[PDB]
Amino acid sequence: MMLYIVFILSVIFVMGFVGFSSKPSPIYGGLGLIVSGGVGCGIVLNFGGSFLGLMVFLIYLGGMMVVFGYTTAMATEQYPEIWLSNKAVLGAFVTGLLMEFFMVYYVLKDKEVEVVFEFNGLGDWVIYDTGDSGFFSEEAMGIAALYSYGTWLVIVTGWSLLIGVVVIMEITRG
Amino acid sequence: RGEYVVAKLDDLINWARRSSLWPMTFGLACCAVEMMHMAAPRYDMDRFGVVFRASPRQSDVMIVAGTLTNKMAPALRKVYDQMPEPRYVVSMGSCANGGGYYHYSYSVVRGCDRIVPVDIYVPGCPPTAEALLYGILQLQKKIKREKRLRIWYRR
Amino acid sequence: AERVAAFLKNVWAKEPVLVASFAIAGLAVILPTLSPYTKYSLMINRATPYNYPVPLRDDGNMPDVPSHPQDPQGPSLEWLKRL
Amino acid sequence: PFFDVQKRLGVDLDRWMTIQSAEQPHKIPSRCHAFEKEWIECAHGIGSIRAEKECKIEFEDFRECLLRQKTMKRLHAIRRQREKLIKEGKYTPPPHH
Amino acid sequence: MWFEVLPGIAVMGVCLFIPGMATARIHRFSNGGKEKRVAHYPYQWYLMERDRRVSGVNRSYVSKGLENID
Amino acid sequence: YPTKETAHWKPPPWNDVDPPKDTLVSNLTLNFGPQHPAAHGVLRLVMELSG
Amino acid sequence: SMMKWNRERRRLQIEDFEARIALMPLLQAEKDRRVLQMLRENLEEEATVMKDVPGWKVGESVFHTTRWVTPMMGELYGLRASEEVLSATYGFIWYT
Amino acid sequence: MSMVYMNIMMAFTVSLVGLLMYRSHLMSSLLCLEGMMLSLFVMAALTILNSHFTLASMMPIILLVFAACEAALGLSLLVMVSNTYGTDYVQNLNLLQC
Amino acid sequence: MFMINILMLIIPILLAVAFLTLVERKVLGYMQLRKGPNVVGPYGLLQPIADAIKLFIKEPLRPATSSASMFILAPIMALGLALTMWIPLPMPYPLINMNLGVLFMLAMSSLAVYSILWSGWASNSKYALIGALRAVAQTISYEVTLAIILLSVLLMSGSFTLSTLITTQEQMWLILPAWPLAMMWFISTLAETNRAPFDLTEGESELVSGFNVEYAAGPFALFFMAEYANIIMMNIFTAILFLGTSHNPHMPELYTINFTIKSLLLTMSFLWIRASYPRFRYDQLMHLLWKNFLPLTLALCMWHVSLPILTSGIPPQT
Amino acid sequence: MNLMLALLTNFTLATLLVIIAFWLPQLNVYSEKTSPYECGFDPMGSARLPFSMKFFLVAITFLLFDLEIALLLPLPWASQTANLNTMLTMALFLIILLAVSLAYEWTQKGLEWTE
Amino acid sequence: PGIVELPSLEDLKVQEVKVSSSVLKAAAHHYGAQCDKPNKEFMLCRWEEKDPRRCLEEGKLVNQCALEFFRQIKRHCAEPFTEYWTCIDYSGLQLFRRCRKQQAQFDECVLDKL
Ligand SMILES: CCCCCCCCCCCCO[C@@H]1O[C@H](CO)[C@@H](O[C@H]2O[C@H](CO)[C@@H](O)[C@H](O)[C@H]2O)[C@H](O)[C@H]1O
Ligand code: SF4
Repeated sequence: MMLYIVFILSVIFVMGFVGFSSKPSPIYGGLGLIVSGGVGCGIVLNFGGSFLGLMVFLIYLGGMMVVFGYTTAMATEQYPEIWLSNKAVLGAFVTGLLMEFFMVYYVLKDKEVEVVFEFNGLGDWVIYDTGDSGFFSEEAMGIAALYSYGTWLVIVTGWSLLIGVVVIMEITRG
Repeated sequence: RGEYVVAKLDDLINWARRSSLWPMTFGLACCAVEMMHMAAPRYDMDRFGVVFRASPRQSDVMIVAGTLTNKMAPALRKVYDQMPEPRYVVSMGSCANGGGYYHYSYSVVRGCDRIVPVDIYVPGCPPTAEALLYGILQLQKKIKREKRLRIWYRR
Repeated sequence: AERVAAFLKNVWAKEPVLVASFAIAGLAVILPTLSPYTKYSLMINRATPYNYPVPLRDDGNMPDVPSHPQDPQGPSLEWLKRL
Repeated sequence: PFFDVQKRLGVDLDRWMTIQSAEQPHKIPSRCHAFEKEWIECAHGIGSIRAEKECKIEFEDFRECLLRQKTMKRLHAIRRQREKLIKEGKYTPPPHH
Repeated sequence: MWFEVLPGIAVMGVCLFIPGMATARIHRFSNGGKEKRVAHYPYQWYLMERDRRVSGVNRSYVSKGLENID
Repeated sequence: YPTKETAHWKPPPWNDVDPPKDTLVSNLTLNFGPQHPAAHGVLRLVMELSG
Repeated sequence: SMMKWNRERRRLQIEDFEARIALMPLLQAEKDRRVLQMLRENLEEEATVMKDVPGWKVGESVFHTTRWVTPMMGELYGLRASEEVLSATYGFIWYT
Repeated sequence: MSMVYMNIMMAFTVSLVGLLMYRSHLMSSLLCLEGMMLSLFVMAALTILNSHFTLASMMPIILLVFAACEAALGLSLLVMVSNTYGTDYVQNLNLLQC
Repeated sequence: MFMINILMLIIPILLAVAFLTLVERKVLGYMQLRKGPNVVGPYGLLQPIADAIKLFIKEPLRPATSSASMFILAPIMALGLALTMWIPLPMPYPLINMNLGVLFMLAMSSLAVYSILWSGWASNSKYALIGALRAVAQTISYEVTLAIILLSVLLMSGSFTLSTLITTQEQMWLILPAWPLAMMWFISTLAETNRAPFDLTEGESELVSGFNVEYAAGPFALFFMAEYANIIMMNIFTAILFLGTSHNPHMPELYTINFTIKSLLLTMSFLWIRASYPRFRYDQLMHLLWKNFLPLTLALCMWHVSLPILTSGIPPQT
Repeated sequence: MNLMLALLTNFTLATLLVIIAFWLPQLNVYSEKTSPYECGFDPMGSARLPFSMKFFLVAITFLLFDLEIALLLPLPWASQTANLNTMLTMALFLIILLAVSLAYEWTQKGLEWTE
Repeated sequence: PGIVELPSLEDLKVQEVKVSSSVLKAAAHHYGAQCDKPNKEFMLCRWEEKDPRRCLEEGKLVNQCALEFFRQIKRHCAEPFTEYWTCIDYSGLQLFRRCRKQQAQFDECVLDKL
């Protein structure tokens, strides 16, 4: 059951998505986007994405905090909706979860499922790299290279953020 | 023997409760000043474990320290009801004890025991800081005599 | 240029945090040039061997490549030892 | 590109990451480096119309090295047969399996 | 007096010293008296997994030396 | 081409400045005291607050 | 002080890395034999599992090219106890 | 494809359906946007981390940089929509029908 | 034997926290010309054990308007995450050795803030909500500066590993080559831990306990335990970053001695700072972090990018 | 396994304390005890009414600044590159570009809360 | 596609070098100098061929040279050596730094014996 960690985490990843995609109050929607973002670290972490896993988690953590601040200010209501207090949200939540359960049951039972496209259920471990042994994480080398190689990416991203600050000033100040 | 076990689990919880009373920060009038003096360096209520806490939910004891007017009565009963059990009320001063020097007024409640159940009555107008401390230590001896578990074992 | 030499006093009077930060920033952008040691940093990062140093197929035309690791050809790091 | 300025000005703005067989930091090789390199050399200079028909073998291998779709069906068949013979008590694994 | 605050600090300190002392003792206990091997990079893991095979008892912390060469 | 489903559409403003609403973006009303350390024990300070 | 100490730490890192460069030929020789050893065992104990299957060719490559293709964890550890697979797969990531 | 993809892509599709099916609050529809990029983030990393294609390890990072920019750009527009109507409801944004 | 090692970590932490609630009361008393607890046991040594027992046999009130699930969820998440930010800490051997320890600590301190946000929201009370949103304002104030200040110091260590910081500081502490970052790091730890002068999410003189004004008994203790566990953790992390202690593998205990001493002296300075200053206004907190610390934190980040390059003292990746 | 056990133990303990906290004491619940707290007087309106955000602009800019720090954490590794000329220039370019972004926001009165 | 060619388990057999990691690291700077010809010849083949099934005989001569290296240590001064790698073995990171006093014995002995 430990050889299927990456599958179990992915299942929770989807379950978290159905939580906020059915769209309850943004308070619980953000909660489901925190769980998906944390097990998103888990999936990326098992593949060797230690830095990448923690960066999406850390970035999405501060992102939802601002969304919680904004929800109380602008997207609230006397009776915040949860997944069990609205026929439309409960329908979306149940429709999503059942759709996932049938995927999990079939892929596990038959070691393969064909939800439109063929997927192989032997386990995610079958594809990993067998060999490696260097004093470094190839992930960090790639990210660290952003400054010696990706000069062009640095400029367009850095410029976009600077224009991003000017943009939000103009938009809000009317 | 079970009677022994409850006798020592009841000494215990009584010790815990009396050794850590957190009064609600709540003073109505003059008598609040002597209540500050009980917390001031000379008497140091903190050395006994007593710590004022603003929220009623985090409080154990209500010291009624001042006159209770008819306007104030609904609020004193609201905050009292919002204290988790077990909760104890200390009536401090003559105004809280029984109207005191506004007893015959039209806007005063003639004793806080008309509104909340009182455990200790500290007399004085105001009770000196040491007289209030005598009352608090008298409440601790009252908790020390409670027998919740001993009475449950014989239910 | 007394106008700026007095403009420094005013800002130094009102907002010394900005004065400190800009001066620190200026040095972070300027001293890299004016240093006899900035060249070494490149040298040392290129002396750290992360991969295998793969051997060449000797063909009798490359007397500049040492036949043994303890041979007196190839590059030295004695500059790094005594650095 | 639509306006192929990069080749005109000789500045590599973004070609260095388009393929995974390019120069990489510390000469770390990609897993399917050889499978890509062969497909790129085979189909270089002949155009996509000819490449889609002439370099088919190299691209099929490259596609195989990436998504291992054929490798995992072979593995799946072996496990499915093996887990069938065990349930029938016909096959015995050695100590090292 | 201020020195009557020290009994609390002592009990605190001796509670903060235990977490670090237990880790060193247990790591030493469960690795044959040696520090737990650190593997920050795939290379050290390879050497670790190799030590486990070279040990012949499936413990990576059991070290074989010259006496093991034949 | 007028239609029942467009019988209530109206021409837009001349300058494209739809009139401002009269939404009662009301404030939060909070009881500050009596039971409050800063209220001196007997002050009910009602406060309309914008944030 | 952080100049001198960091320079020293760089010389200690070079020393650590050189030692690795001395032993890599040995660990590469062992790794080659280990990989081939495991593949041969899988093949031997995979012709017997599927002797009764029609159309199966034991050991047939999925790749048209005859080049040597590094096996993935599934091929190399396909028929082994989950004890070994888990250590081989997530052992390093999960180590502490 | 591997069985991890079956669920990462199933996450993207749900968040896409979630976006295309509005309810009331505009905020909720901005969280579906963020849901997509998260799934797109995870999908890229697995492919890039598994292929050992190192130089694209900076790709998921650059994805996040412009992900928050749309989050920022959306929240700027949601503030101005709220100030006008006191709510983020999308039903109110219907002046331009005519 | 790992599970035994977790308990030898968790249990002392709870005991240390229980008695930091006594050392604090005592130090604040003597700094105020009084005595603090000295009745309930010799020198008030049993005062923590009457606090703790009393809270757990007191009925816990779940507000009528509260959201039951997330009201209960929030406290568990607080004490749960507070104990987690200890496992990477090297003392001198960490429970879990992480190649990215410092990030994992930033990530957990970001996720910990959602205990306050949900507890205040789940309370469905105006004072709870007002305090809960003072946690939002506070996090926006210190996170950008907290991350950069950490970054500017790792450019001297050369890695995110927390144990590597010990090898970095084997000659001299990092408070000599970075006393400006240290000064700002200390302030941001106060604001991260919600400690005076930055105790704005509770603000008793303002909001009557703030975010946890509806909690009682055990659920309220878990918020009180969690906050004090983070005081110790952030000062243990502070003793590592800037006051590196020398580690001797053959006699590791000596590290823990000098290490614990430095984390009590820092943990005392939180207590000392509480008795000495008034409270900030939560809008004056962002201007402190954004219009003073942040400009100087950016300027020192460029400085600590240049300095290793223009002096040849770039630390090893290892 | 070692890390997951640490997480499982940490949160199980918290859950056990909350479980003991809720089932151990003697409960006595009635309508007035559980009413929302607001200093002894009945609250006016809901706690779920809108609560204006006066730092709404700074909160947005936090997201973008939050992303910058994610572009700078690779810096300790980026300094180990043999191509230090390019790294240093592009490193001081993001920080200065970030610094300018703060200057424009600061000067244009974007940091000051609305009134 | 054809049958993946594979060597016989007979020809994959060699007398392995069974000395733990600390033994190798402690005897690495000398190993690099003494067994550099079979090692560098094997490694050149290993990139040149890009196939492990080819460079197998050369992967034997790497082992046999390693065994001879550790044998010369055993015959002469294996006591300064065992005093050395036991100090490397102790460290969690196996640090050369924490044992320069035990290293000088081993270094100077081979500078006399061999
Ligand atoms: C609004 C946009 C603002 C963007 C601001 C960007 C400012 C960047 C200023 C340059 C920073 C780096 O400055 C540059 O660094 C390198 C090494 O790192 C320095 O040092 C180098 O110079 C020469 C180059 O052949 C050599 O001696 C050696 O490679 C090295 O010492 C250079 O002297 C300097 O030109
Ligand atoms: S009892 Fe005396 S001191 Fe107290 S409030 Fe009444 S008049 Fe004032």
